[PDB]
Amino acid sequence: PPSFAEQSTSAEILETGIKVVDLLAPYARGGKIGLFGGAGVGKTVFIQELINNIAKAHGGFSVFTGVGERTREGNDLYREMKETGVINLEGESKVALVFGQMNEPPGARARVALTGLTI
Amino acid sequence: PITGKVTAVIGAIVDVHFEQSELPAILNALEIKTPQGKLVLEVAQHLGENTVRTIAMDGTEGLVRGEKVLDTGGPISVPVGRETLGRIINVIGEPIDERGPIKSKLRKPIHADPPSFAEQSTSAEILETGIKVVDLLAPYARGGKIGLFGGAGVGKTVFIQELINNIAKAHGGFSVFTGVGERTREGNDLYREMKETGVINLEGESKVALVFGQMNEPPGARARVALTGLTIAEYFRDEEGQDVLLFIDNIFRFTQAGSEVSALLGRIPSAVGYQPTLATDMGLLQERITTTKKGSVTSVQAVYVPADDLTDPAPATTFAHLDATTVLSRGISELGIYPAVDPLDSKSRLLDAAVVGQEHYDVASKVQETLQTYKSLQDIIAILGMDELSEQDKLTVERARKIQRFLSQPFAVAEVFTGIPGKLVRLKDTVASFKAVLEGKYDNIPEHAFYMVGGIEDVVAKAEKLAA
Amino acid sequence: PPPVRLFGVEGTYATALYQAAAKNSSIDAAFQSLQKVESTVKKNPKLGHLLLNPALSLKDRNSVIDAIVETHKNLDGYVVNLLKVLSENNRLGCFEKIASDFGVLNDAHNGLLKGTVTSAEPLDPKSFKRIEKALSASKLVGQGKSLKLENVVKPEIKGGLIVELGDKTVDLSISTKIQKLNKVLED
Amino acid sequence: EVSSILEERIKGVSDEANLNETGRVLAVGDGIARVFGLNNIQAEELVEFSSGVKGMALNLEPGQVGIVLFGSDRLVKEGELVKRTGNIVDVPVGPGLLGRVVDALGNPIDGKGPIDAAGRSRAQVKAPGILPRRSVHEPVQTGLKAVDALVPIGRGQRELIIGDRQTGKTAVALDTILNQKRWNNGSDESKKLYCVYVAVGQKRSTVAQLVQTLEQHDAMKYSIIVAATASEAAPLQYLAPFTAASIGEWFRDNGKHALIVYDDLSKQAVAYRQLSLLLRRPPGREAYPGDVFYLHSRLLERAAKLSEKEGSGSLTALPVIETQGGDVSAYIPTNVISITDGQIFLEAELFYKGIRPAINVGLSVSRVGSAAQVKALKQVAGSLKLFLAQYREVAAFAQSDLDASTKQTLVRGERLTQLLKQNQYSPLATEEQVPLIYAGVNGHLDGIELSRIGEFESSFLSYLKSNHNELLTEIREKGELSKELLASLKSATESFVAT
Amino acid sequence: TKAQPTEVSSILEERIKGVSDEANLNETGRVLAVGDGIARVFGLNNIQAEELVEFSSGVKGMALNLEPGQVGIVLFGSDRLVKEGELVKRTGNIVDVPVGPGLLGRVVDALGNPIDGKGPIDAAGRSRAQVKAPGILPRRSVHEPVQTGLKAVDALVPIGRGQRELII
Amino acid sequence: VRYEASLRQLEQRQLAKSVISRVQSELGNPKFQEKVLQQSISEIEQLLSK
Repeated sequence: PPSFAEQSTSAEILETGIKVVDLLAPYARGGKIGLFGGAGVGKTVFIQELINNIAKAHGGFSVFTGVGERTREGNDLYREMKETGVINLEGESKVALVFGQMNEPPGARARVALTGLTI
Repeated sequence: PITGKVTAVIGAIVDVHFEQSELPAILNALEIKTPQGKLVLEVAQHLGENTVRTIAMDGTEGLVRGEKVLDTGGPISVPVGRETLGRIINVIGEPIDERGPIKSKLRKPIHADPPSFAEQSTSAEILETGIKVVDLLAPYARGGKIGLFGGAGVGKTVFIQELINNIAKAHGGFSVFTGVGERTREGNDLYREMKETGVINLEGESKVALVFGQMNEPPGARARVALTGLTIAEYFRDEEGQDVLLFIDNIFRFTQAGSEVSALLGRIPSAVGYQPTLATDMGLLQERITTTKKGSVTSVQAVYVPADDLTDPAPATTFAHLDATTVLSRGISELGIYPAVDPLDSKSRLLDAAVVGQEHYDVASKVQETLQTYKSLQDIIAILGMDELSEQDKLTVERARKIQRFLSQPFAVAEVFTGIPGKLVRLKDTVASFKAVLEGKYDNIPEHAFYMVGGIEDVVAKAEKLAA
Repeated sequence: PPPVRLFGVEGTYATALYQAAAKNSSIDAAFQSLQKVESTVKKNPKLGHLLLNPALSLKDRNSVIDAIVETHKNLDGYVVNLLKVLSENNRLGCFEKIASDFGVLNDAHNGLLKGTVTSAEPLDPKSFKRIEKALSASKLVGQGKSLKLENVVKPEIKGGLIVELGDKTVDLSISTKIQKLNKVLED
Repeated sequence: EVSSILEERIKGVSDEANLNETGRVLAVGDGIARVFGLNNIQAEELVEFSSGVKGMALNLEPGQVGIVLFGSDRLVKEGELVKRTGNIVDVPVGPGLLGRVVDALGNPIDGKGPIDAAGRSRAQVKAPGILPRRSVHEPVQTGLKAVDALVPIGRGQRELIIGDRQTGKTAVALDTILNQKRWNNGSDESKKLYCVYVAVGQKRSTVAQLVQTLEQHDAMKYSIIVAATASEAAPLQYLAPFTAASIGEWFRDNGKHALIVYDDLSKQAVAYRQLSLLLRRPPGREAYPGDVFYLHSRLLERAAKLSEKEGSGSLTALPVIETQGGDVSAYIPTNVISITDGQIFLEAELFYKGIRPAINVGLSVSRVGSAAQVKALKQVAGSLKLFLAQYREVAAFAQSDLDASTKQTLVRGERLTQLLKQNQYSPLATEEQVPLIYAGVNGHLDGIELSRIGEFESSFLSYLKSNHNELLTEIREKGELSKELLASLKSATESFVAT
Repeated sequence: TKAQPTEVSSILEERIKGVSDEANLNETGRVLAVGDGIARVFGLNNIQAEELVEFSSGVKGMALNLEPGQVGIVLFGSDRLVKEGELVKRTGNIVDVPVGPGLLGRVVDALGNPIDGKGPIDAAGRSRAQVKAPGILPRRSVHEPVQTGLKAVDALVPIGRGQRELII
Repeated sequence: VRYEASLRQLEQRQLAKSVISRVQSELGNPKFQEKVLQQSISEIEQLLSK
């Protein structure tokens, strides 16, 4: 990881565009935003909305990396961002994908996250 | 003697391989000369092939595999004698009170077999305390273990001090306050307070001898501190005849310390997390304290229940040994009453009719009944209002609140601190006093004469002066 | 206790073997016989070195021993008991391991020390000799002991030399110096 | 310039000499290299690999000496010289460390050049004994109104800061550091507490924020921050409080005062678990290393208050423990609670309910108590403890037809509770703690409505500064409230309340 | 690799030396690693399973695990007594304790020692510590009172002769 | 002051990577051979000096 010297403080406010998020705990650019939540508490819906807002808004590229989530969810995400044009396979995509899904051997699931980090 | 080279230093468990001829017997003490002083290692296994495995009594950092080890020849031998009064002595048996080498006659192994079944004292008898609350409602048992309960801020330290003073007058015995798992702050306080209150008089002739084992000490040394202390006490009992009373600090922390030593030695952990050797180990500490036909050690130990559960294995194992419990409470001290002994929490084993005498029993039962009724009465006396009571009920309210005050007693150790003269009132004279209060022979005496007064005879005097 | 200890299983066998033959005071004899039985084992590669595979019986193992003591009748006798022991403990499979280990122990008793002069590539014989002379002369070789100095090729060590013997090393190499040098100019 | 410094550096490395002892890694896995060799190795001694990683040798096993790697696994690879550094773990200590962020080893990680230090002292040395220690007797004013009145903190006595996860526990601590600026700046050298903050297992970004915050309040100049961040290897994390204590020792021994705040010992524990389990040392309760009570006890008892014989130094300590879901029965919290000599129990509910700092008045205790607290502040806030106690008991009765007495308690209690809030990341001088608390205690602010309590507070301070900064200065310097001073104060409060 | 009880270097060296440890250790053992309140003795070849052995130092133990090459005594007594390389002699009996008429009014130790201190116990026999209980056909249902003399423990709760009856 | 310090840091890493380039040149030379002789005599001098 980049050394102690490298670190540089920041605080800019991302605009989520979601009422609960915006008022009561705004997210911040350059931060490490974290969508902690339960099992089937509507995690997917939340993530999907976030991708729609934040991804399109964001200027730079993004890498959407999936560590061990269902391949049903995977196909939906692939399809959804092909539709939303984020992944434009005629044009140039403004996102990359590193999908390692939970049918993969126990080892691969561990270092799939790392694969994404490097992109 | 035999010498051997350190052949492992994995954690605080240091294994020493001895140049074959004789292995130190299990429980013997080996001393490795170190540039820090000495490290006393105690052999707790023989690992075969002329190797032993030891636990450490000083920090194990900086041993070099190949250091010469020298075998003392038997369990750590701590100096003992009446030349050792008023000395803080560490686990390894050297003065840590920094008043120079302890002049001593004999030293004795810190592990010694409990007094034989033959030498058990056939009948049980009461050890006079001299605190009225103690001697009435939960009398201390001669050579029993009477477990103090309740944490600091109940005058725990002052209570402990009081006992040292009383015991010296009462019997002639010394004391040894042995502290296992004692905060370094608390130790400073204890030494300073004990000096101030004269139970240790450095210039003079001290009562209590101190063995202090701070939590700083290695896990092994925490385990052995209690046993080290016990040896000091036993020299007094066996060779000077006097009954003596040996305090232990948290005996929870004796158990806790033991739990670590087991885990380091590699034995499979046992129920709830405590030692696999939990029962017997508590047994070794708690059965050397017994009433011999020479003298008796008697031990007041402090039990700190873990997670406030009396069902946990560590308190449970402790509770088996205990004979009486004096349960100092902070509520009680907040009601002004000091000694802070809670009158309806303390309970004793010897407190059965044929043990304490029929008269003592009868007086006690009545005093218990009065106070017990008073508490329940106080519930509805408060709720309904004071006026709403029966003639019978207000007889009890009157009687009780007089008893409640009468429990108090200014005492000698804190004579300096409070100013008030101290009252050490004999066990027989305590019994007499409550008989009269029950019989209302002093129910004409104002209620503010019963607060902070000595025996019955004394509160006759106070009544007169108060009235004047 | 025999000088030079050997940690672990198979070398506990060697330790025992040495000290056992030390009290017989026939260690040279043992060593010679051990070399000989090891050699005729080694020089019988298929069937009797590649039939040290761990699968043979108790009875078949005993008969492997019987063939071994048939192969030559010159054996110390302590090492004939040792053959039995390894068979009996059915750890006969590690045979050469004990042999090598007895050798290490033995040549320590003989006095010989071993060193190493690892380098990037093989160095001059002139260098070998000069270093050997120096190293033997030095107090490090106590004398009453010998030095079998072995140059080994290790490409990872870039240039220089590293002297090793007695588990004490002097490492003056370019790779090691480069490591420290680089580090100091990254501060 | 930089060229000259490099030229100095190349010149500044010289040829080496023959290096006693060597090892060859027998197997290196799991960050636990086990090296065969190292004939004479002192226990816990620092050993340096061929690669350049440093390690210490926690297990000296009968045939192999089990080094623990202080860096990434990849660095060491099976069989490779393992040099013996020959000095048991020690870190530079000195007056010169003031103002540098240094890692566990002691290397400058702030990048403000070489750490100038006056000694290197070992990182495991045993705590001050029975006769060296003299009882606590000098207040340490943390500057948070709630801490300073409700739970006094004195010099040289450890007190826990045990509270719920990420309820800005660190904030409560950081506030203490800021207030020490007030005494620190001056010239009285029997007043300066030189704080050292030990950030163990916190992300490098968090520690960067810490560094910036301290610089912002102009507080780096009595701070040393030993930081072993989350990234850093599990041995470094393990040695991080122990190292830190040694940094503290220079202050304690040389007779200054200092406060070392170990944040958070909950993560210290996790690191010890990682080392022990990986070294295959026997597991124990709640899968925490067997001697875990012993480890925490060693660290926390190095704090002490030295006797006048021993130079009258101090080394206040304040461990921070993170209570997972507030379960104070958990093995790592329980051990620490026993070891410490006090607790401050920050409660999540209170935090949510806008009381920040969120000290739960009931469940905090100070065991050294009245030895601390400025004499002035003690006088006018004995009452404060008692009043709040009643407010707590009568709290649930706030759900009708209530006695006048009950209502009096409620009014006074609500106003006090509102009064004791302190705006985050700003300390408040002791000389203004005594006046503010005086008002609530004397019931002057009982009349003031809850919404205006906050406005009143700031107003009272400005009013005190304008009307009678003579009164304030007297309060500050005399440090004891004489009846005449309390008289003047009563008048001042009356005047203030009237406007 | 493994370990064995013959792994031990002292055992191993004697065998290598061609010395026969049989016909010495046929009926005596010499203790190997000991401590943890179980001791492991090498030899004792003719030991019965669950025999009582007496260690020469005056402590007796019951062989618990008879394992190929080692016999593992369990020390009925303090650890301090047995030090490694002590000579263990076979007592020759499965653990039995003296039983008889003349045990009346004598306190006895767990091994049947007279810890009452009234001198030797006069005892008819000794009988093995664990023995099988009377089977299905050697028994008949209870039919006599055990009069406890406490009303309820002798009225409400009836307790007769020859029956278990827990007090919890 | 801030940029001046930054520029010094920038200089330090720049001249550092240039040093790496000189190192790659040095290890090529038959100084790589000739300095082994220097090491050889140095070890002779060192180990005899103990």
